[PDB]
Amino acid sequence: MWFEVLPGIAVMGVCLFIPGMATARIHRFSNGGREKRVAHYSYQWYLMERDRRVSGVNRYYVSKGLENID
Amino acid sequence: PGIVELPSLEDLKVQEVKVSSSVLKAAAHHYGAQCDKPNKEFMLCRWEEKDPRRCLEEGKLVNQCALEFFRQIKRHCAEPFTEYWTCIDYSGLQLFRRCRKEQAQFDKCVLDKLGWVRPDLGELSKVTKVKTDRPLPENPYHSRARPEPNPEVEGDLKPARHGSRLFFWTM
Ligand SMILES: CCCCCCCCCCCCCCCCCC(=O)OC[C@H](COP(=O)([O-])OC[C@H](O)COP(=O)([O-])OC[C@H](COC(=O)CCCCCCCCCCCCCCCCC)OC(=O)CCCCCCCCCCCCCCCCC)OC(=O)CCCCCCCCCCCCCCCCC
Repeated sequence: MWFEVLPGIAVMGVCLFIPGMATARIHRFSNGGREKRVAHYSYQWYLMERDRRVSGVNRYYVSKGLENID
Repeated sequence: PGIVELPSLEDLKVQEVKVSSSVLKAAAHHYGAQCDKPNKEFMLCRWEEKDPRRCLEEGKLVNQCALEFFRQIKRHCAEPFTEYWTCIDYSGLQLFRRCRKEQAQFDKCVLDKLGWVRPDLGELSKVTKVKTDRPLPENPYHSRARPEPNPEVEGDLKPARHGSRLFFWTM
């Protein structure tokens, strides 16, 4: 009956689920287990480039805390 | 024209604040509360002199007063501050609203062990007055002498001598 249409809906729904799950996991893989930095404005990009310079390893997502000062 | 005057590389050596932006954003309100005076002296000097080369030493004081800010966190409250800037650091927009309980623990530990009150909504955006001993720049734009204006009109307006004086017209 009407549950015969549910396999196609399941296949299409898994295919719609894949891109968002993929970009979430790829953003966490490419950015140190965290969200991708959102730089819409030049202050956010300024702090991000500051992070890339203060990390020492040319990666903004490598965070440096109190241990990096004396 | 003339030679530009750059300071030496020794005049640019200072102990850098080598922390990430989420460390700075997590400590930002207490940094504005505690490191008020040398920051505002520097920014007053920076908007008045309009030259960073005239603003190095005050800038060094900023980089001196930030570090003493962090050591005073690092001595007393390293655990709630670390646990708070890590949670600030997770967010891609670095939201304060995602991290209110780590903020509350950091504010509790700081207010107990250091007595710092976090600034309320509206306070860090106030325009404050700064008492400095450096002089006011009398010519901050390095403007030269301005040209003298044309002489203005003066005198009561008399009629035209013999009218228009156009070829044969008498008025
Ligand atoms: C108590 C309180 C009250 C007190 C009241 C006191 C007064 C009482 C009387 C009341 C009436 C006063 C009238 C005004 C004062 C006299 C003005 C005068 O005669 O100036 C002479 C004027 C200058 O001669 P002037 O001897 O050196 O000066 C004598 C005075 O000192 C002139 O004095 P000014 O030196 O101070 O004048 C200033 C200056 C003096 O002039 C100049 O500095 C030189 C430049 C003048 C213009 C030249 C233009 C040339 C190219 C265009 C030519 C156009 C074609 C000519 C006409 C074609 C036909 C229409 O005038 C002008 O530039 C204005 C232009 C001329 C207008 C004159 C008045 C016209 C009013 C009636 C118009 C009717 C149609 C007239 C014909 C149209 C052409 C004007 O003569 C001419 O330019 C020659 C042409 C004649 C002009 C008109 C004459 C007025 C009487 C017309 C009656 C007939 C009408 C017939 C029907 C219509 C036409 C078919």
